[PDB]
Amino acid sequence: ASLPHPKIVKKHTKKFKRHHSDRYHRVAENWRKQKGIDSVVRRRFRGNISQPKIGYGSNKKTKFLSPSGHKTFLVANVKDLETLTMHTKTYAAEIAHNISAKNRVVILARAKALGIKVTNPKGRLAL
Amino acid sequence: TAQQAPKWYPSEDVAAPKKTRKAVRPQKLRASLVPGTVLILLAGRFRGKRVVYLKHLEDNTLLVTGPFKVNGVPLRRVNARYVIATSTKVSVEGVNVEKFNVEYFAKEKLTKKEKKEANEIKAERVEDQKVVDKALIAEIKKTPLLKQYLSASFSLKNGDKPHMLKF
Amino acid sequence: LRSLTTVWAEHLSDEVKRRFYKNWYKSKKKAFTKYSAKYAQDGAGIER
Amino acid sequence: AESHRLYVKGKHLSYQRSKRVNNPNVSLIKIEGVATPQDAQFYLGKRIAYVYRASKEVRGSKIRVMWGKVTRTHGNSGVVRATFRNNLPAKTFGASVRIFLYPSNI
Amino acid sequence: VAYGYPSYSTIRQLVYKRGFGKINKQRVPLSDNAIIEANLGKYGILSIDDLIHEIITVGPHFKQANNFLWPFKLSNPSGGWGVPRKFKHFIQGGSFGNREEFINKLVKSMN
Amino acid sequence: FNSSIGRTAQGKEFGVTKARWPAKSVKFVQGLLQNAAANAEAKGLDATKLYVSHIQVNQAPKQRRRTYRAHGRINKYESSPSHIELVVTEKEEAVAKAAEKKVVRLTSRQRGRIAAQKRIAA
Amino acid sequence: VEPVVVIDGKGHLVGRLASVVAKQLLNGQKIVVVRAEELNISGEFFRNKLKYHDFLRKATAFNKTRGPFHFRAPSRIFYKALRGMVSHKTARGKAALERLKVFEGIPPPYDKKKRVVVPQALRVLRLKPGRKYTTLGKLSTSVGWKYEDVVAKLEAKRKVSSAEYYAKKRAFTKKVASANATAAESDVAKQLAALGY
RNA sequence: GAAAUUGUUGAAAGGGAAGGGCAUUUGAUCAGACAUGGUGUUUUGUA
RNA sequence: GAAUACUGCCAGCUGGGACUGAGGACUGCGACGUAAGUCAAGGAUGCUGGCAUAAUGGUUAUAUGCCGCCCGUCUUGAAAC
RNA sequence: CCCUGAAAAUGGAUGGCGCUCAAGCGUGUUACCUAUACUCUACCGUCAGGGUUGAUAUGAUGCCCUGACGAGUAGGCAGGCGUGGAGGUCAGUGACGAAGCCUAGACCGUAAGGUCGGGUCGAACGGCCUCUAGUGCAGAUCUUGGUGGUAGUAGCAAAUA
RNA sequence: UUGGCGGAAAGGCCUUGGGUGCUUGCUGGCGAAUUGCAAUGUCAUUUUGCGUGGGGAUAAAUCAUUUGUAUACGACUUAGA
Ligand SMILES: [Mg+2]
Ligand SMILES: [Mg+2]
Ligand SMILES: [Mg+2]
Ligand SMILES: [Mg+2]
Ligand SMILES: [Mg+2]
Ligand SMILES: [Mg+2]
Ligand SMILES: [Mg+2]
Ligand SMILES: [Mg+2]
Ligand SMILES: [Mg+2]
Ligand SMILES: [Mg+2]
Ligand SMILES: [Mg+2]
Ligand SMILES: [Mg+2]
Ligand SMILES: [Mg+2]
Ligand SMILES: [Mg+2]
Ligand SMILES: [Mg+2]
Ligand SMILES: [Mg+2]
Ligand SMILES: [Mg+2]
Ligand SMILES: [Mg+2]
Ligand SMILES: [Mg+2]
Ligand SMILES: [Mg+2]
Ligand SMILES: [Mg+2]
Ligand SMILES: [Mg+2]
Ligand SMILES: [Mg+2]
Ligand SMILES: [Mg+2]
Ligand SMILES: [Mg+2]
Ligand SMILES: [Mg+2]
Ligand SMILES: [Mg+2]
Ligand SMILES: [Mg+2]
Ligand SMILES: [Mg+2]
Ligand SMILES: [Mg+2]
Ligand SMILES: [Mg+2]
Ligand SMILES: [Mg+2]
Repeated sequence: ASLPHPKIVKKHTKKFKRHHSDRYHRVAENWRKQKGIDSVVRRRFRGNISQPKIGYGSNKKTKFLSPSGHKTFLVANVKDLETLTMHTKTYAAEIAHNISAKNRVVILARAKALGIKVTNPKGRLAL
Repeated sequence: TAQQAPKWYPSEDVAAPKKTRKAVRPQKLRASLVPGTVLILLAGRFRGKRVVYLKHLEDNTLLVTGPFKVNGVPLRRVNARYVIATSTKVSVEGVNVEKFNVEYFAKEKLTKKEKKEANEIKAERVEDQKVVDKALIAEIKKTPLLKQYLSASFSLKNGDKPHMLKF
Repeated sequence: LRSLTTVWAEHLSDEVKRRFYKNWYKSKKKAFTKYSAKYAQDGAGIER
Repeated sequence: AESHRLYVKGKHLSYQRSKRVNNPNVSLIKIEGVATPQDAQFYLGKRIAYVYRASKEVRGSKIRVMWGKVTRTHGNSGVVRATFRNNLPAKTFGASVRIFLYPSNI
Repeated sequence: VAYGYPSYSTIRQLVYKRGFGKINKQRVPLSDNAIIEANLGKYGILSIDDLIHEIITVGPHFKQANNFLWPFKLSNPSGGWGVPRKFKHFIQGGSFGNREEFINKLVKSMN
Repeated sequence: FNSSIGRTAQGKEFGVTKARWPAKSVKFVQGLLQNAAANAEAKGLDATKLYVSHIQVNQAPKQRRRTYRAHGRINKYESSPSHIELVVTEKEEAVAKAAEKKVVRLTSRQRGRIAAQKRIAA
Repeated sequence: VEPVVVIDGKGHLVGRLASVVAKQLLNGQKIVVVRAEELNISGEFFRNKLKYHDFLRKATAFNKTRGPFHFRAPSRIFYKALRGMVSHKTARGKAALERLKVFEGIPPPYDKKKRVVVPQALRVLRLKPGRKYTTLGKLSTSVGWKYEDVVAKLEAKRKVSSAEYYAKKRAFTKKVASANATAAESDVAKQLAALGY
């Protein structure tokens, strides 16, 4: 149902993990660059982790595309959803986490009427 | 609001493709494949069965008969890339293969709603095979041991080298 | 060198078979009983 | 017939490799009865199936197949390079593999 | 560098396969006689063969013709360099030097 | 927790060489076993097929005192109390069987193979 | 090409044979080697004896029980010469070594199976005439192998019994040759001769 | 009511470390695509 | 009096294998034909089959092949005893 | 070429194995293996040179065409991610559950990070344009607080019982 | 089913008689299809459990006590219906 697009290519699926995040607990996994003088990671020795850099940039025609083929958009109320009336083929709505269950019902009902795809049509559903 | 807005939206209109310049022309099939040669099936249900080649069909395929009376391979369609053309030649003049075409074989795929696990043949396919092969076997019966040769199944042994083998 | 077979005597004294038990006092003392049954025929299982 | 084999036997030797670096995307295959590249030149383009057995049931069988083709010869002894849809698990070094006769050329 | 005297065939292969002009400080493939017309029409050059003729026969406008061509980007030889070791003179069985007329064999491999 | 302790022949039952007789722990444990059994009796359990289904021990807050070392230095001297909890349960017979039906999807060529095999056989 | 391969070690070179064998193990071919006491080593006997003695001296200083073990059996000497030829510290190597069995003399059932030789590792086809060579069995006893006499005894028994097998085999094949000779000069044979059989 | 640290339960591996990088096997686990408009009324609530 | 070897040229013909299909109404350069028009001419199309489900794929654990020294710092030089 | 000349301390190193018309030495001819190198293609970014006000529809700091290039400590510059608080806006979210916390569950970005599902939770919080700073931690024998291995270990032995 | 040989890891080899299915040594008759143009198209062995109905036999070790040819504790050596 989405707009046709070329094949999705990422060139790197593995998340870039901070060096020694697996060794010391206080070293969080969020990527920081190693600024050490004799750090093998900074010197790019063979057999070590690969640093993030611009060469891994994804295709512009593919950037920000969900595997379904849409661009994710965050919606908070009914009025917000109407901004996607004419852009169903490119954008998909997604209810914010802080939306009440009752307000989620009216959001999903409106989206179905207008054919707007919803990425998470299961949040806070009582069944 | 949660996410403010995108200032520009991509166009919803789909664009037409460019004028492709890839025309279609028939194959230049290998000279070893001659109507009336004996072939070997390298794949499928009837793999390894020595068979006879009849006609080059329009959808890049070869019309093939067993004969069905000898070994049990009926009138069937194959692809030239999965068979081996032997040096044995069968004179196939005097048989009407022009009746057979790409539309002569259809599958009539069933609807996905109807799914069967318990489980037939067309009468015309039976008689078409019966007419053709009985005309052929009048010719196979000339060369000695070839009738048994078609009934046999091809198989590699120890020591054989296909790069040095002859067919 | 490897041992291939062992041939025992038909009867064993009480003291010798006590070597085969770590607790002789609470035991059925069934040492070589079925091996004794290998005897009572002339030479079938032994002379062979 | 007592023999139903329609493929030639092969042994997966190793990945493409230097002393210290190997490339799993390319595999080296030894074909029985081939000792020179000229003979191996006939075997290019053929299909290669690796047949292994698995405990869990998938889709009607215990047998799962790795499909691949040869690409070019290798060395002066008739070894050839082969690539697969998914690279061989590197545990199959020396495992027997099947090389078929299609797409045929004769 | 390894250098020698090229043949008519070798220069023909180079310009046809790897022929690039320096148009407005850009490396534009030739691929058509019109490009040569626009940039080399002043010096009587109209076709790609005109460029070849000015090259093999060193003409009055060889400097402009040669400088117009972008430097050739060649691959490693297909059959190899033919010698175990390169960086000694060709007379020593090496690679560099003035291999006077054997360069035709090399450049064809190089292209 | 058995580093640098002695050995005993009574550990052969458990295939181990290091065993002890912690009377203080044993007294507390069996105290809870009596309490649990009494609770089981109140709930109306048969008191004959019960087994210790769950039991765990985890650390409790320390109780610190002071010890006196050489050269007028002070070191910690505390206890290691425990929270002990256990659940008894009646032993049951075989639980259940008849797991999922294991639905299967067959290819068209697999379908023909079974049909041919069933046709040539009975 | 074969389930297992039985190599007759007599007249071979320990180094050249090992390289041939080692590659076969890495390729997945099961190998068993018999009569390891007739492997030959290029060089004179005293030359190789000194080499082994120099190998003896190398041991762990502080504990000789964990140093390089100096095996003395002819098969084991070959095994060490082969073990260093394979990356034995990897799981691939360990599986590779597991496919190999080195034997002294010709043991049971492998005695009833056909043995093969490696032409490129044979002494006669590799050594220039006039060069001196050694016999592994002689060397092994000079450095501590104890069982030279028993293997010589058993191989004497094995060779004797094998003689009647061939004597029966040769006599039977003579009948086959006579029958085939009579069966020739027939129509059936003529096509085989015509078709090359 | 987080982390260091610990207990129980469950899964997995373990021949003088463990941890990591590339690729894949195996196991476990996970999303989407499968209505499209349409021929069309073999139709019910007749549009 | 020829042949053949070696070297070089062909805007000579042809078989086999591998990877890539980027771009997206037309425009340009061409070629084939008297023309219509066609074409391998400024980037792939056509026919057919299976599945539509964890099948492909992602994540994670493990195994295998190969590689992989502990970080920060001073220093010409750090894994540093 | 080889041998004598040629003696040092843990056991030992043409890298190891091993290698005698060699797997050694001198020389020649090919074939073959492979680097983040060279040739070609795709994509990312940067730089440079160009086209495009015309109505309609968005972004003229927008879109598009072509070529070349991409290592890097100390250092310089630019574009961005995030935190506390301030002005403005979304008549934003929220007791039908905000914030916070856990999650080998999912999505997006090369990344800083952003979003959702699921469990606990009970009272406030966010998106965008700007303003402002006591704004981002692994190290400093850092400060305070808490917790480990060592480890049920050293040990609890002067003063007769 | 008859007997012989084989102890290096024998665990196999040879042999008697009869019965049995097949035999493409040679000549005949029928079936094959639809798995639809290929998708290993599944045919081997490794172990264990649970059921059958058919044979077969009804132990020991450790703790505890004891000994001292032993000993830090373990361990060893003893003894006890
Ligand atoms: Mg950490
Ligand atoms: Mg440095
Ligand atoms: Mg090459
Ligand atoms: Mg070189
Ligand atoms: Mg200890
Ligand atoms: Mg102590
Ligand atoms: Mg004190
Ligand atoms: Mg004091
Ligand atoms: Mg509380
Ligand atoms: Mg914790
Ligand atoms: Mg240990
Ligand atoms: Mg020539
Ligand atoms: Mg999966
Ligand atoms: Mg996959
Ligand atoms: Mg996986
Ligand atoms: Mg891991
Ligand atoms: Mg390493
Ligand atoms: Mg210094
Ligand atoms: Mg040091
Ligand atoms: Mg000297
Ligand atoms: Mg070497
Ligand atoms: Mg040489
Ligand atoms: Mg490469
Ligand atoms: Mg966690
Ligand atoms: Mg909440
Ligand atoms: Mg309150
Ligand atoms: Mg500060
Ligand atoms: Mg800190
Ligand atoms: Mg720091
Ligand atoms: Mg500190
Ligand atoms: Mg103590
Ligand atoms: Mg004291």
